[PDB]
Amino acid sequence: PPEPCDLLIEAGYVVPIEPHAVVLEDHAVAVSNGVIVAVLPTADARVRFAPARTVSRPDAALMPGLVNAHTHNPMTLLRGVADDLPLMVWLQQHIWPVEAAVIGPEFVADGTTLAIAEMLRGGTTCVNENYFFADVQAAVYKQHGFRALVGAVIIDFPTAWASSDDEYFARAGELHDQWRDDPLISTAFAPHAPYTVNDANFERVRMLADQLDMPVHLHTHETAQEVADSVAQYGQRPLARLDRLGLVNDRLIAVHMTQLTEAEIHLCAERGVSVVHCPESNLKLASGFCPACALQRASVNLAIGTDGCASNNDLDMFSENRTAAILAKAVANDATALDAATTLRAATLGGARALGFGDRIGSIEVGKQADLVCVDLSALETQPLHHVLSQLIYAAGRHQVTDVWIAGKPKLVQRELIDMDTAALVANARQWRDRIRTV
Amino acid sequence: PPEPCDLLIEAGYVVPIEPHAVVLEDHAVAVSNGVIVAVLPTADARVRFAPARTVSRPDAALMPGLVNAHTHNPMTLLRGVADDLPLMVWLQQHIWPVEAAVIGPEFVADGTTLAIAEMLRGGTTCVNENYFFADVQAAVYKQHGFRALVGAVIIDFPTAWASSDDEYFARAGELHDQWRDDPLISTAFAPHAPYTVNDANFERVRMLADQLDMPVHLHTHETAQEVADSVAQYGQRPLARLDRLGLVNDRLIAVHMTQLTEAEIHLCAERGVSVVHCPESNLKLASGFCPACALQRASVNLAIGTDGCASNNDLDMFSENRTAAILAKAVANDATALDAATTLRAATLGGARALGFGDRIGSIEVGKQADLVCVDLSALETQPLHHVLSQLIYAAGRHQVTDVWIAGKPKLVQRELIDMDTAALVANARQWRDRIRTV
Ligand SMILES: [Mg+2]
Ligand SMILES: [Mg+2]
Ligand SMILES: [Zn+2]
Ligand SMILES: [Zn+2]
Ligand SMILES: [Zn+2]
Ligand SMILES: [Zn+2]
Ligand SMILES: [Zn+2]
Ligand SMILES: [Zn+2]
Repeated sequence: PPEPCDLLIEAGYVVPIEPHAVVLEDHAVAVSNGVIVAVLPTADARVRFAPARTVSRPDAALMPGLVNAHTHNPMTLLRGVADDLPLMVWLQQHIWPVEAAVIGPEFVADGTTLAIAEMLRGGTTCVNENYFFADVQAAVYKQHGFRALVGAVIIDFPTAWASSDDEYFARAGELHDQWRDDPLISTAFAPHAPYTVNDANFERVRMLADQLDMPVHLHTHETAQEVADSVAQYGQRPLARLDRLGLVNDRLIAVHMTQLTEAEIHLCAERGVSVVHCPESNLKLASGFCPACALQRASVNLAIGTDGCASNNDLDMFSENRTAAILAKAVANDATALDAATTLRAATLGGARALGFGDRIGSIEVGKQADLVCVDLSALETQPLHHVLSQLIYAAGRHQVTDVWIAGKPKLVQRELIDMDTAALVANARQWRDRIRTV
Repeated sequence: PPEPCDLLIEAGYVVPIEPHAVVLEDHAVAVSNGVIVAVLPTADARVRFAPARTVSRPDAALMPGLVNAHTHNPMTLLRGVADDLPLMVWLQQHIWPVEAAVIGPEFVADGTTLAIAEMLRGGTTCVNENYFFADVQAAVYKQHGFRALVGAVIIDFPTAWASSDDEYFARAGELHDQWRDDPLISTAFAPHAPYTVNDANFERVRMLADQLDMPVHLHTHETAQEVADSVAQYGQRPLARLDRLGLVNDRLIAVHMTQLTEAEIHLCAERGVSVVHCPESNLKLASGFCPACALQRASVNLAIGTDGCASNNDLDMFSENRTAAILAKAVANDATALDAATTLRAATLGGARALGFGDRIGSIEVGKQADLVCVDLSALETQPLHHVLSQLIYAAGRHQVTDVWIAGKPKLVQRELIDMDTAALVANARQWRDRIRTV
């Protein structure tokens, strides 16, 4: 007599991530109470289980949700607002003045919600969020059942979010207390950048991150000019200064990291630092060339993120992964750099580990949360199918995602979003388009 | 009383390419006998015309078909066959031996046909094809109503296509004679590479290309090792040798061009040479960094191509354009390089001009052929819509293409392919997958 479980998903291919470079043909995944309870051949699964419901996708690959390890998601409302302009013109004359005019709880809620639809439609199931009004974001992600590490911004300058150091840290503390032990939402400190966060604020982040047990999410070594300005002001590269401040350790999520030495690579490896690679943003802003292959081979935990929609301009992790994989080869002058399996690992388990969720998501293993994605591979764009891992990285587009679950709850069903209305989303986006136009 | 025309396409946005950087809101395009006969505000068009049929796409951008200016389209059957391997292992141990085993008219016809479906579904309407069995390819493109400049391969080594110099040139001559004055298919010489084509064969291409009035389609300066091997063998960089052979002129389509000097840039500008940029292939093979911004600002006609599906691994020109645009900024250390309008220009009119079709395709102007694409912009992935050109380059995915016409004939209608059956295409691709597996 079969054993009950809540859901059985049968697929043409299961890609567990752990073990590495393995593809399980004709396998199924059983789920109960949001948790993965079995991964096994589909014939073996049909004898073993009496699922309350079964989902069969014989043409699809089933893999863990992609983990977008660096977002500013309300900026979906600023999609393409200021393209093809140098960084300081982009920021000073476009991004900051628009943000100043529009940032508040409504803007953050609507932009985050728009991002959640875009992320689900493209098979992303978790984010490492970095934006003002983190309180609203956490609530929005939680309401939609979407997984997130939500950062509390710390910066030396006043904004609508907080006008003083004490206020930024009071908000951070409130965010952490509200979300302690939540299964979907965790919290992090997000000091903005080495050039916008003073030594005293960095010291306070170090102390509170240890006290409250939170990661530290930091834009680091993103540009040549950042490194040079740091030498002028502090006599030291930023990583050297952060090291002396006590911020280079197994809590640090270092984003961008385009300007780097070997010492620094092994520094990151020894201390347990994660690097988030955002290649499309880096290329588009002319920030430089993160040595992703060097970091990966030095055993630095590597994740992949998109950054925001004013410098990408999409949240497409399938694209981001492909860009990471092909750029890594050219930068390293080495065609074996960041192979398909390794890149897919970074996009799932690498991101999971960077956000401190490594034990709960990122691979299809018994006991982990059922954050899962079906990618249709029967589309002619992904045929013939010589190698499934190759196909997911170098040929599949994000529109081939057909089904998405987060903690076993259906979020996208045959390309349809559950409890979201795309028409209302689009109408809301047009309002914001008009408001920004007046600024 | 209204004036008759065959077809009126009404769209939310018309992007004519000529004039540059212009977007016509709420405009229509009238077409008769496959030719564009008017471009004008939709209200003005409804009073003027009595179309036999009208297509209304109020949420869409209408633009010229994308021109993929470098393909090896039968290699769609080799999609992902050998990823993450260095160039000489890729070629010698995988690509050449598989091609040797499978190349023939059936393989070329099936692979080309597969590519035509993928290209149409992604809004590509013209190719610059470079493969064995060009006779079969020309016939296949013509049968599907798909525009192509089809190259006759010239190479010093025997293959199933031709076993001697005389045979390669006899085939080339036959191809040209069969397709003279065809409105859809034109022909070019395709000497393979400087290192596979001897001086005598290059001389023969120069003479026949002038005599028969054909372009010359040549992989040029693709790799460091190509340039160095040339210095060893000929005492000269390859462009210097081709210059002395008389091949650097207004017939040359130079593909890849990753290894380049300034002299060479101005050389190309002075002589009317077109460069085809294939960024994704270049990055994936670690070939290097074509100075696309440098070439464009030096007035070198620049086009964009995908190369083949064993080194991309898709035929996605929306992606290729985005990669070209963002890579150009990082390579040039200049965020204003290859802006959205300029990149879109390269993808349409630049390709048109590279293939010698500049007077017939590449912009929405009266008198040109009605090769047109509707891109749905109402998808949330492309909202809010702050700038249409930005959106087409940095956010739109190829699955947002909804309708495609070539010479005014519908090829893709609401994502449905006309006179193609995707299921048969997929079944055929699986056969080839099995055959290759045995090699
Ligand atoms: Mg992107
Ligand atoms: Mg591609
Ligand atoms: Zn805590
Ligand atoms: Zn950024
Ligand atoms: Zn950022
Ligand atoms: Zn002729
Ligand atoms: Zn190639
Ligand atoms: Zn090629």
